[PDB]
Amino acid sequence: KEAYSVKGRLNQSQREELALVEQAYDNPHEMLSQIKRRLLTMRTFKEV
Amino acid sequence: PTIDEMVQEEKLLNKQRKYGQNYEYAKQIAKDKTYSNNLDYLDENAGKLSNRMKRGDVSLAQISSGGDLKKINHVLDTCPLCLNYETQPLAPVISLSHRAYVSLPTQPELAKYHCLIVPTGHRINTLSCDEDEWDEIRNFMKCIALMFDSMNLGVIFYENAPSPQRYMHTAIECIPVSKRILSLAPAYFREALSTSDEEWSQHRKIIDTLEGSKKYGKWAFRKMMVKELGYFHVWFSIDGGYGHVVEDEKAWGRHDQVPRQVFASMLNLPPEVIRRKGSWTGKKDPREDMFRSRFEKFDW
Amino acid sequence: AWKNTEDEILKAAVSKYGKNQWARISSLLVRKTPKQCKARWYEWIDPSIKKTEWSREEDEKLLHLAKLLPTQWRTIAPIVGRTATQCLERYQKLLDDLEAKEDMDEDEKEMLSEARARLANTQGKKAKRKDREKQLELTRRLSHLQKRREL
Amino acid sequence: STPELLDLLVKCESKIQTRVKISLNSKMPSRFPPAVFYSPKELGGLGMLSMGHVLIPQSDLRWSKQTDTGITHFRSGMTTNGEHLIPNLYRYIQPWESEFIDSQRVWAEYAMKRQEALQQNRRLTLEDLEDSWDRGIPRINTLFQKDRHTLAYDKGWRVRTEFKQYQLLKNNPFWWTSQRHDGKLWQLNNYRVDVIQALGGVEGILEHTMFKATGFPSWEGLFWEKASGFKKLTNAQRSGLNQIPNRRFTLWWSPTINRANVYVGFQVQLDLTGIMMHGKIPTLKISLIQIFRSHLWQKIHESVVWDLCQVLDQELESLQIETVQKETIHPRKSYKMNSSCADILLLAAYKWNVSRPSLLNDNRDVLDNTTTNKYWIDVQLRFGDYDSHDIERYTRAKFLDYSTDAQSMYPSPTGVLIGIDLCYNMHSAYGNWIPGMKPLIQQSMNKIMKANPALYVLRERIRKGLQLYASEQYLSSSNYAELFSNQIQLFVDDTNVYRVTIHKTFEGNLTTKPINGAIFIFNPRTGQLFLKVIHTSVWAGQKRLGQLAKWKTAEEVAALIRSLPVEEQPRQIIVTRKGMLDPLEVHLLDFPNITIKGSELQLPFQAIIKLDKINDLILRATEPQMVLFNLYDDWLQSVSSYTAFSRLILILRALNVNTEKTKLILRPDKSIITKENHVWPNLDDQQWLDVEPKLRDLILADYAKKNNINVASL
RNA sequence: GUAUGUAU
RNA sequence: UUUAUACUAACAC
Ligand SMILES: [Zn+2]
Repeated sequence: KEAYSVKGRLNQSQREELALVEQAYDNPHEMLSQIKRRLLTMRTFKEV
Repeated sequence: PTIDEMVQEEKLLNKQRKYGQNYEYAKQIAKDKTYSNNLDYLDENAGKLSNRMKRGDVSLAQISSGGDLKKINHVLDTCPLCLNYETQPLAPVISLSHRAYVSLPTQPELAKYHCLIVPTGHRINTLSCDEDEWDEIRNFMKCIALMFDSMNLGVIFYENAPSPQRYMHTAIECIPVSKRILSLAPAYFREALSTSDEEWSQHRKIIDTLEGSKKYGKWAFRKMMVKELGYFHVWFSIDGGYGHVVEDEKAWGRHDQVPRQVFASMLNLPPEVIRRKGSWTGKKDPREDMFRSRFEKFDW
Repeated sequence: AWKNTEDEILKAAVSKYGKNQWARISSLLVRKTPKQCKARWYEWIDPSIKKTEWSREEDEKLLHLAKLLPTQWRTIAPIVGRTATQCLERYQKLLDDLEAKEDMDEDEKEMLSEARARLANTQGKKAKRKDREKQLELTRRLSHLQKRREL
Repeated sequence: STPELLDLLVKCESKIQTRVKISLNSKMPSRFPPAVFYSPKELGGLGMLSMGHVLIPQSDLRWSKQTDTGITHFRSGMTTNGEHLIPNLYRYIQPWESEFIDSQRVWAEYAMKRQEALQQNRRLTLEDLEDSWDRGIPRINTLFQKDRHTLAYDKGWRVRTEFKQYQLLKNNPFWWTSQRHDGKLWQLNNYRVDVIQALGGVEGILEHTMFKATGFPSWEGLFWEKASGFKKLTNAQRSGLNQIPNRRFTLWWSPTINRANVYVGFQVQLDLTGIMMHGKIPTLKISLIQIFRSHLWQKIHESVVWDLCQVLDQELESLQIETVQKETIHPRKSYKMNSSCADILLLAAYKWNVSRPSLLNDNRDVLDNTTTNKYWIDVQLRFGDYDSHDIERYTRAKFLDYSTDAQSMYPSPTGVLIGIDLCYNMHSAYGNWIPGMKPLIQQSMNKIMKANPALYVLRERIRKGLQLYASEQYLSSSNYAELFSNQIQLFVDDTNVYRVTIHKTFEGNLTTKPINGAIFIFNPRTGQLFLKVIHTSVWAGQKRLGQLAKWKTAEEVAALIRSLPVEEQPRQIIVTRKGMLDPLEVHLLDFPNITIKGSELQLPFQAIIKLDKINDLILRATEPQMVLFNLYDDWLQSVSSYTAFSRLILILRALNVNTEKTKLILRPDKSIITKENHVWPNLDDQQWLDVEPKLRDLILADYAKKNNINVASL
């Protein structure tokens, strides 16, 4: 959250993140479930 | 032209807060198309950038409604409370004053006997309320307090209106807290309010109505604080209180939290209760019924 | 999601512009973003990828590098040759399991017509405004010459 | 402790000023006023806190104040005070060693109290900790930090924030710490205070500004507003649009910025005005033009001269004036400077021995120093710098100039001139004075200054620029004697108009319905009423009806004044509540002479509906009716007005008093029968003095019941 | 709806 | 009378 509260303008990827951020706040156990799954399985990640 | 005619033009603007000499200046730049932002150019134009006040009109029809028609009506049509003949609120409601009422809050819930006072009219800032309407809120405050005095508790209430541009109702919420934890709260908030917002603000963090009430107990808040812009306010007893006006609301909290995070700490709850989500809907009897029977003994 | 309609414009897009540009393409795809539009290209759509078939004898050396590196999956891909590290991870996830056991229709049609306009014309603002000046001048004469015959 | 750092901290503080400095003007200020930068935000400042030392020059602390008894000058530097430098930052920061030593002391001191609390078996109190708030490197306030239960599980944070600089490209000065675990490690509170006093107090600062030009009562309770600022603008527009708020800042410090000592520039007069721009300062040139945006300068000159003619025609008999004639005004005379022909010429019937010119407001003035038989009046409007707001010295020069000058064609060599500043809203005159004139022009100008429409327009237009809002004289004991004058007045009481009875639904959800209410307009002379009864139907099928009803009342108050003839129309309308001024001034702008007041009184217009015939008839009333009542029966035959007003005000209070058992004392009073064509009973002079105390005793009972406190001083 | 050109 | 597109836009929030 820290990153984007300061900035007056927001960008596509930021817009995208804040939704996922706000969605997590609402229901944690569902987001927890997804985090654990992301660790176990995934080994290849998007372009940084 | 003409001075007696010109006085009339000035008072009309005074009511319309959205349009003044800043909008004619900002309009002229968008309209100018060719605009280099220098000091050489801004002088070479000079007169061309200020010139306007021809298209401005409307007179009474503009002011009577205020804050646009499409925007406020859309708010009013959806507004989940507002008590009229036509519309019945979504909140269950307990006791109705002439221009106010008590009702139960959303489902997350902060405490077992957590309530909220709500004015009937679309008031926003509780400073915009009539002095006639405010007197009913005071009788509610004392009876609610005396209800929790028999329980050995005491209460802290507050209201949070960081943005009146959104044009929302203001719900002054009652939070039952024990007296030893109550005595600490003066610290907690005083830290949270000074910390929360950036500290280059003009208004100065913290404005005590607790000291002002010794000077004028009937109205310290109403005298000191200002209605027009933002703001936030807590109080202890009938007419005590700590007060902070909010700027950079994006920093503050759009969903209500700066206060709720302080109660989430002071009272100490899980981190899932911190955020308030849900709805009023209707006909939620089993929780709101236990409050009504208890409240009726102390309630006028 | 990524349906067929998407990919067949994307293939036409890259032929148009070049694989360097990506936000020009993600405009014409509407709901896709130049990261996805590019990303999904290097995984799948392009010719260089080898989608079909997996030849056993060439494949027993692909699970061999996993013994060497362990994770490190993007350095494995240019060696193994099949690329699309996703599948290079999923293929070793096949063999390690076996060893142990023993409006929407309408909106798609809109973007498919908008894309046919983009590909078709390259003239730009100056071409369109310069030809209108010819068209006005030519049309102006035809009225002006009729005035001469009238007089 | 180093020199190398402290010769950046100077040069870099200057680099930042020089940014601002440039964005107002290109020619670069020789000096600049330091209030503008260092004055706190709440007085229109940037707030920027310095290292190094800024010699505040002495000439930039003088300031003036004007009562009706004179114009007091002040000097903050003349007095024996500490050398006037802006306070340093360092002197308000506990140097580490101290902090480190105190911290372990303090946290031991906490360990003492906290363990001795558990030895007592009684929890720790706020009273003890207020001793040590802003101390400890984990400051004890961090213990009362909200997120204390959740931050307990946060860990390894200090490293995170060091690394975060690789995560995102936002250079973060507070990296070494955090505010949530270490708390505020710095407190500036007492820096702000001591800066103000170095700048000359709130007055010393405010002088530099355009606070006076707005003419608000006092700084006490004033206000600032925050604006943002859609169409596709591109680059060069969005730059100009981000620098909208910036434009105001120039306005609010214009008086100290636009002067010869700040810009050694070419002083060109701005066109169609008497002002002078010294630099170019285009952000200021625009926003002054936007204020004087019709021909406002000429109109202020004429509006003053026109409202001197209307005072001098009424009082000509006392001065023994032969003829009062206003001269023909040249179109550009208003804003010329090197020449000024007189606007009002006068004559004398007898003779008039005057006196070497003196000043108006000042107390002791001499009356025998010269001899004349004639005078004139010439008003001079003048937009002041901070370097020159003394009108006394200004006018003084103008007389001594224009009096002995041969080129100026005044009739006599004996006359008067009135100086007026619009930036500080001041006035004076160094002219030939006489017994009668001195107290006249004293009173008349002090009225004109507060009265004129031209100067009221100016003051609103400035506030439009500044966006500086706030939170006629209010009703005191002296205003009771004034309201019973020959002038007709009204007391508009829009308490009544919206009320709801209680309806219970069959289910039934609680609901409200509205009962007709009276627009109560009470006369202070005739003692009559102009009640308007409003039907439920108007209320029906409406949204936001609380605010609607307040507009609906003011519409029909103005419609009632129209129906009333020009003879019987009021002079001063008074309202109970302060909120009523906004809707009411929109309808009463067509009748501009009426002065609309706000009050501080708790006027008893709550007890009016408690009369039984008012409940019965209005409940029955099935249409809107313009009804006329009398609240004095035919008392005028026996009882006088003034006393009867204090009586019925006492009696109206008295129906909120023992609630409904003061009226129940009037019911067994049968011998005193109420008249059939009238309202009140027929109480005699003894029975008035028996009614007074009964109600006054019970009134102060309800003040004892509601407001706790019983009887206090008178 | 001008910056900038075409026609009388 | 309904639907779409552009021009009206030198509009408004
Ligand atoms: Zn509402």
